[PDB]
Amino acid sequence: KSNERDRLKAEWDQHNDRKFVDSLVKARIKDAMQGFIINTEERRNKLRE
Amino acid sequence: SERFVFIAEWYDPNASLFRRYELLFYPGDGSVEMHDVKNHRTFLKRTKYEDLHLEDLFIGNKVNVFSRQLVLIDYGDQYTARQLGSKKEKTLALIKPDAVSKAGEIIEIINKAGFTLTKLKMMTLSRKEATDFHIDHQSRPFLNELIQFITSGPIIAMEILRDDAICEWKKLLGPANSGLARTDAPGSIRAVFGTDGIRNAAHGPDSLSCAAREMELFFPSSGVCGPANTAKFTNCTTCCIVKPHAISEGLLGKILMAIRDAGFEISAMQMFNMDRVNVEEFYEVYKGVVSEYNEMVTEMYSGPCVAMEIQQTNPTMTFREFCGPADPEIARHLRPGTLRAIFGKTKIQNAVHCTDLPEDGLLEVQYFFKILD
Amino acid sequence: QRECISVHVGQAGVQIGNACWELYCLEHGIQPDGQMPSDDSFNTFFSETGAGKHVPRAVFVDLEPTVIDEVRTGTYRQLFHPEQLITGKEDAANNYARGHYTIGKELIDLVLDRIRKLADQCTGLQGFLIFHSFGGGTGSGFTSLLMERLSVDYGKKSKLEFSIYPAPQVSTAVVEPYNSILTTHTTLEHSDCAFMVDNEAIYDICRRNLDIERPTYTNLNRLISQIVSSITASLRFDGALNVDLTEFQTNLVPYPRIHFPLATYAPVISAEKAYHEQLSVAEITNACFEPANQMVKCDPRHGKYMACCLLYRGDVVPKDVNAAIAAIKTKRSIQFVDWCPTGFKVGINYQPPTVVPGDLAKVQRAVCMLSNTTAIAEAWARLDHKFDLMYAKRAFVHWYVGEGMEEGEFSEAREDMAALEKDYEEVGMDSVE
Amino acid sequence: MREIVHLQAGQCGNQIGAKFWEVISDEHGIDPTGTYHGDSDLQLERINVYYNEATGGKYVPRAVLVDLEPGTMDSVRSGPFGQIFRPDNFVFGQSGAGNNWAKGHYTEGAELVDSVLDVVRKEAESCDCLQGFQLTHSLGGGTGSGMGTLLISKIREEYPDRIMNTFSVVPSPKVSDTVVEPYNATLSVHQLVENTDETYCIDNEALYDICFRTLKLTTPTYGDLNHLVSATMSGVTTCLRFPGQLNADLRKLAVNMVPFPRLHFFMPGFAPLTSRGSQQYRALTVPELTQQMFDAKNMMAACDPRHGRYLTVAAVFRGRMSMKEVDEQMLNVQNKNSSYFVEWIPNNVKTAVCDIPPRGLKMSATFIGNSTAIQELFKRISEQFTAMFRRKAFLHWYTGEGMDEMEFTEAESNMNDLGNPVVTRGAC
Amino acid sequence: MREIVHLQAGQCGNQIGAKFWEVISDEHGIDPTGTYHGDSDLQLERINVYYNEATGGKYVPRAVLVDLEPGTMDSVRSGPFGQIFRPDNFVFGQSGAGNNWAKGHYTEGAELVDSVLDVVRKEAESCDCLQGFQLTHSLGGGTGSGMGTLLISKIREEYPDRIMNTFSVVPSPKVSDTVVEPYNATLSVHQLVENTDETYCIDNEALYDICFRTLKLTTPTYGDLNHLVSATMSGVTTCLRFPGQLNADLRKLAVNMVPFPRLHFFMPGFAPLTSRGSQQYRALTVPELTQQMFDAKNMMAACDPRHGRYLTVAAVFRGRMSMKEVDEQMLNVQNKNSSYFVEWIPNNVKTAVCDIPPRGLKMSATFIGNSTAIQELFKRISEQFTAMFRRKAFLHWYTGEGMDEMEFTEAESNMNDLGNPVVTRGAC
Amino acid sequence: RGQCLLYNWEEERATNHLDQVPSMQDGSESFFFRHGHQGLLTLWPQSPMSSRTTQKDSYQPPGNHSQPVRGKREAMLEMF
Ligand SMILES: Nc1nc2c(ncn2[C@@H]2O[C@H](COP(=O)(O)OP(=O)(O)OP(=O)(O)O)[C@@H](O)[C@H]2O)c(=O)[nH]1
Ligand SMILES: Nc1nc2c(ncn2[C@@H]2O[C@H](COP(=O)(O)OP(=O)(O)O)[C@@H](O)[C@H]2O)c(=O)[nH]1
Ligand SMILES: Nc1nc2c(ncn2[C@@H]2O[C@H](COP(=O)(O)OP(=O)(O)O)[C@@H](O)[C@H]2O)c(=O)[nH]1
Repeated sequence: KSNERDRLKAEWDQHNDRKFVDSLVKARIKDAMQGFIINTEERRNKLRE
Repeated sequence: SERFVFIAEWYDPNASLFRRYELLFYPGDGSVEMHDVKNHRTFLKRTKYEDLHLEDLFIGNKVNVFSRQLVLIDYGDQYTARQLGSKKEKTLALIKPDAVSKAGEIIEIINKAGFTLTKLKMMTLSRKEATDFHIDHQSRPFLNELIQFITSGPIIAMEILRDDAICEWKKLLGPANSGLARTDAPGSIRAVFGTDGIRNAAHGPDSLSCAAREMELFFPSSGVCGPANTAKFTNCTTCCIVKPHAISEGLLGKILMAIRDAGFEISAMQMFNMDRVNVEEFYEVYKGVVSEYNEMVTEMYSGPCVAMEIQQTNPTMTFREFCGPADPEIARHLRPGTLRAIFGKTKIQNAVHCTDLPEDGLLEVQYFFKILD
Repeated sequence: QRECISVHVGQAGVQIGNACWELYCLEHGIQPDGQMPSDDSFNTFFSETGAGKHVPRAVFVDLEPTVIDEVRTGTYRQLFHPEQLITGKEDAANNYARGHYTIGKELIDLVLDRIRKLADQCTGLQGFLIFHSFGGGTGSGFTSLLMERLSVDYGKKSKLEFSIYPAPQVSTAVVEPYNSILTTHTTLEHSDCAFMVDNEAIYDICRRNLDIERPTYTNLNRLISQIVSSITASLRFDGALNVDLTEFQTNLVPYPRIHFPLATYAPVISAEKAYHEQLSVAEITNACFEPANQMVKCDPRHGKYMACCLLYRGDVVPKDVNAAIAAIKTKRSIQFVDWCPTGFKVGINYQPPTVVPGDLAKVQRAVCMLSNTTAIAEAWARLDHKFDLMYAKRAFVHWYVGEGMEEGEFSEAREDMAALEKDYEEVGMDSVE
Repeated sequence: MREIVHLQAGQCGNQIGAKFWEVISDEHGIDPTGTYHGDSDLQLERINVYYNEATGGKYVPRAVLVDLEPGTMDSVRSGPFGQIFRPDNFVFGQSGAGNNWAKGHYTEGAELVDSVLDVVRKEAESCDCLQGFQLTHSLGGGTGSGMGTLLISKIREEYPDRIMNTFSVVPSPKVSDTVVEPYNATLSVHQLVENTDETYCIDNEALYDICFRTLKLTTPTYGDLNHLVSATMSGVTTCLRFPGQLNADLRKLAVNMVPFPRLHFFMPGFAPLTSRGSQQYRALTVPELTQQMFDAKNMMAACDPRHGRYLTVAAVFRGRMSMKEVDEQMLNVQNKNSSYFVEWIPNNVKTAVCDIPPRGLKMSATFIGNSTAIQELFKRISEQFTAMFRRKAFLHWYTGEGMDEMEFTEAESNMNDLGNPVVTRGAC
Repeated sequence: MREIVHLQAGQCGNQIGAKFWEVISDEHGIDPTGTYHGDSDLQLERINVYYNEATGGKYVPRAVLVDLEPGTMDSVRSGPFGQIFRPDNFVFGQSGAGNNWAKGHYTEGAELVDSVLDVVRKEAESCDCLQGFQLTHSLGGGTGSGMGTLLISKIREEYPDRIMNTFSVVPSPKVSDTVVEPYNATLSVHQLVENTDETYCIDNEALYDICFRTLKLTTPTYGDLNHLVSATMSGVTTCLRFPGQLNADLRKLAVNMVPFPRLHFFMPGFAPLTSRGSQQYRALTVPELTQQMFDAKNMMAACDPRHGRYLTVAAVFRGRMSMKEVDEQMLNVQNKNSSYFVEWIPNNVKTAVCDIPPRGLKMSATFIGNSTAIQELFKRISEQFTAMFRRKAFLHWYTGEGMDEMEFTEAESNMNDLGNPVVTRGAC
Repeated sequence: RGQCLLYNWEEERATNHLDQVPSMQDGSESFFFRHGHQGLLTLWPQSPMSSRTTQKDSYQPPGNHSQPVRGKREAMLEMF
């Protein structure tokens, strides 16, 4: 009972500690690629002109 | 009667399994038949088709019929295996560090005999690779001369095929000694474009056993050898593409002719086999811009093509003016002197693709000469 | 975190289990070697050791060789733990006495030891998935021993059967009417919910929709592997609505005796017809109610639906699901019992179904329906009548009674199945009070 | 938003529909692999008239392809645009058609009807607002006659408020490709009169007349014969798919072309028809196009329009043109020959002009004429039936499969009862 | 390990052993010397079942060859795979039965029966889960008929849990082969009905028909007829050896066939049997396999099922095949020919599939069936004893040997106490 | 051989590549073929065994073997 709650609490926070880091990295990488999307969009506008 | 059978795959844009089919070309009158291997039924009954030619039928070649694009993987049956089997021979031809100026003539004289062209590199050979290349004459008093010539200028490596292509390319080579070729005068590549028997124009394997090790040394299977002699950052740089069309009918040496006679400095060549997702990145700035982006995509990946870097010279006229407009029929009347004016037809099947926007220049150069081997 | 332990009994259950674990490997990206080509969704069916060697959370148990040896000689040799696989040395041979009473004690201690070893390294045990047949001696009696022990040891847990129901017309045995009544009588008290599956119903499904007039048992087993993949996926992936094994057993089971639903699937299309079809959520829901996509040969029009669970997976619009439910709650070909107006339970997952190299198609939508209906009394009555006509003058009784099993359990199982057939009728009867 | 369900009954109807789907897939920009490559975004506005969408943007035809012998389905599948159709809609049958209306209406044909109506009903239910059905078939012969007319009867029974278009091939006076064309065609017309709304009659000798005198060809093929019909079929339903001014759908064509409910027999026509030798010297304008339509050599049934009064005429132009040209040119036609137009219907011509032309071409026009001259095409078959029926010949098959002398006489009597008003309204 | 002993006794039975062990050596790999020059690696695994092991790849067969006169013993040592049977497992005695069950079960046998038992134990123990012995005797005649029954008996006790299958040569119908055959074989029937678990009756006469009608062999040798029996002796144990879906252990072929205990006299039969000349034209497919199996001519025992019925039947279909077919063709047989099937036991079949075809084939099957018509067989044999005992014929020996007139009677009744059960249920 | 158009002529002409052969002093037919012939089996008694069981033919090690839906410039961008 007590060790039963403790074990899954431990596993809970253990994969929390890494899902934290790589989710934040994924969000920042999405921001970087949408910045590059803005770059190629103005690039296309120049090509159209 | 007298039918030709091949086995092919097609990647369907829906469900991702490779559809396995059976292609059948009739040379008596140009007709296509396809059978299905998975379920033994019919597929596209025997119908006339005046866009498929005999030279397109080759192993590993990339053939388009009814927008259902095929790639060939087997020789059908033993009959056409005999007909186009021991015929085809793979050979590695080498432009020397000399006659790189007249590279187009040599590409053209391979193109004359029907020697179909599959891989193309322009590399400055490394120090370590030279002694691998010099196995044919190892430990004889010619290593210093042959090293000093070979590891001096950029060489151009060549994969070639036709029947008994070994001895047919030796027949283009003529005598091995270029001085002997001049004294004999048989109309060989050294007899027209040589200097001497250590710097002639071209020499490679003498048999298939040596052709195997030449192939492995110069075109590796995972790839490390050619240092990709491009000089990517050279400011006045432009990347253009001799299209899979112009490669298929065979215009590469003549394009090299037309561009070097204007003083523009060719700095890098490579043939790369286009795939769809990779064509999207080189033509990334075109979707939405041109209302027929899809035909440009399928013309790019409808076959092998050579990327090349051109260095800007010949003042006033830039490469955009040397190639002129986009459509060859725009260019035929308006500015009637461009390479896109008269070296190519239609609009789908143009000769070259330029960098269009200026800044957008080192990008292409990098794509096909840095971020893609 | 959220794991369910799979047990697979008999030659049948082991081959279904091999299909299930192949499809689980292709879902979670597990290669047959055991490693992963480099998220935590794999911790429902595959465990984790250092220097990653993800090992299945199952046991394949069988009383005779060549079936488990087929698995360890095949292409999944390195993936399975050696003691995970259990081999006997003497075949049960279609006898419930040789499944329950004589050769079960030579392996039940080792099987329970391995179940304990698996359950020790399992923080959340959402239940056991029991794959077995109502046919052979192993899958008939060894399962009865298994539930008898698991009711004692893990009595608060959930047990979900995926039984191979006997063929109502063709069959492969004469003692299936014996084995079916005996294992139903023993496992009726100890089961929580049992989805039954008919082989010749899947033959009809394959010949009509999958267009394979030459189907094998691998083709047969891959579809039921996809059934359990649809059912045990919400505790693996995330989605719109989360559904669990306990939630299944408490939604599909009105009465303690009545725990016999029927499984069915949608897109059963064969990779040359799935792209000329709209394949909308409404029509993949409508394909489940037709009396031809059912996995058991039993007409729903000859009965009343008591509960249904619709499990949707893929690019699924829940409001399109809701409109489909509103459309199918109107027509009079489908009737409910008068005491279950809220009969539909929805579970949506955000994972489109995978395909193995084989027979099914790339589908971006799928739905598995678990419909508990009183029509299955008709299918019970056929093998009930078979049991009467078979027991009229004591055919094949000598093996069972001489192996050690008492004679009176035939009458006990007969009366229990008669009581179950009696139990279904007033539940199906409309209320008048 | 409108949809039309396509049906092909018989071999002839099957190749005509195959060339139809090729031609309109060319016009809408559909590849044989199901995806889209095209040049105009105006083509996708009404793609859900003939094509139902699927997963991944793979447009499939809303067509059902039925025959009593599985030797035309594999030919259609092995055509260039073969695997665009739904394989469940390939409703075949391992039997023999036997070119017999009895075996198409009361035998294996009627046994296969109960299965083909399932996919017809599915294609009807998978639409928001269906408008019409179109059926490609041939009277002369079986399947397209027997199963075709029985499909017309059952679909009219199930959907009584929707337009029924039928593109029907009638036997020629020059030859006969079988020997039982009158026997099939009379029982065909007897069902087709009190059922469908727009019969469009096509004749093979008229096709050869067009292909030799107008188009100047020396070896025309069945691709050519069905291609003219495919161009007509695309140009009838084009105000509904492509935009413009004075749009006209099929029911508006029906209400402006059918004065009396039985009188719905039409002779189609397509007239930007240029030979290769005359294409360079051509002077393509609306004053040319109207004269080419009203020239009585391009009419795709072997009936002479100078032998009877036009009841109603409809013209669907396609292209950027002026309604000055259109309206006043069609008026000068009506005034140039007024004895060949009826007086009990004044201003008896209908104009519908699309903006989008057929691909490659600039100004097209499709002609549909309700006229008296269908009386020749019908009386001819009537005396052919009297000649072949006074001696009871070729009849034991019908009497064995379940036909009756009384209903054969009923079919002939109904053919005469429609030969009556075409003379009555032509002689006032 | 489920190993299987192959007790074989009697000149006749021993010849059957030879060709049996050939089929097994062939379907496995054991060469006429021993070294396993086997090709695939699915055959060397389950060798235990029939083949043992010995330092040097040598796989001495776990067989027990017995006889009462060193005659065939030697003819086995030298001939086919002779030099493979252990020199010790060739137990033999100097005398001769003489076609008299007596010497076989009381005087002669007694001497050898004791020693033969020793060989068995030395071999048995070695097996892990000894699946169970299997004997090839010769009711019609001596030695086996007598010695065999005595062994079957004494060994049924020592180990009271091992299916003792017995492929026996029951006296043929017409042409006889021994005058004492009647009396002799009857004694065996008695002993067999209450000692053996499941026997399979074979008639040399029956196989002759199957050899000059289904195999069109001009001059059939006993060796040829022997191969057919050997093949059945292989098909019944296929699963216990090679892999396969739906395996079938010997105990199962019984548990799913033998209804009441006593009733255990079936009828064996191979399946893919076509002329050595018309084989290249054979369309081997489940349909044709089941046709040639549940037929009649292709049954290795004179007992036309048509004149009788069928309690339960099995079909060990070896070969990679689609069970849908197996299942359906099986049901077709049951449904169509219902009369030739009892109703008290529903589902009267035993689909069992392997995964390895008999070397040089694709599919194959072995029909085993409890035809209630095995009565006609025991009837002939009984209508012979009562045709003899009555006139105290050829009885002196038996009596003088040690048997008692009374004993003979017991058998007659026991026989008719089995020639009757198979009728009560065999008519319902 | 058969050499006569009495009964069994077709099978007398056939199988002489198998049956009609035994040296010169082997002795008749029944004295040398007393252990049987190469019947039952079709015509190929040295054919190799099948080892292509259903588990191995239906559970082969799978793979993608498809074109990569991953641009190279993407691959460098997300990797960097
Ligand atoms: N999907 C699938 N179903 C099977 C398979 N094998 C058997 N079945 C079904 O199961 C029934 C009998 O199989 P089992 O209960 O496993 O037989 P068993 O438990 O191994 O017992 P024994 O026959 O004595 O070996 C058959 O009627 C089939 O319907 C299989 O390999 N795959
Ligand atoms: N326009 C056109 N007409 C055709 C074609 N093929 C056949 N026909 C006509 O169809 C008539 C016979 O068709 P029919 O026998 O009824 O086909 P069925 O309905 O399948 O039996 C012939 O007289 C032909 O003139 C075609 O490809 N195009
Ligand atoms: N199938 C088969 N039957 C045989 C063979 N040899 C003998 N028989 C049968 O066995 C019967 C007599 O054998 P028997 O005298 O009992 O031999 P014994 O056991 O040594 O006394 C004959 O009727 C034969 O038909 C054989 O090699 N194969």
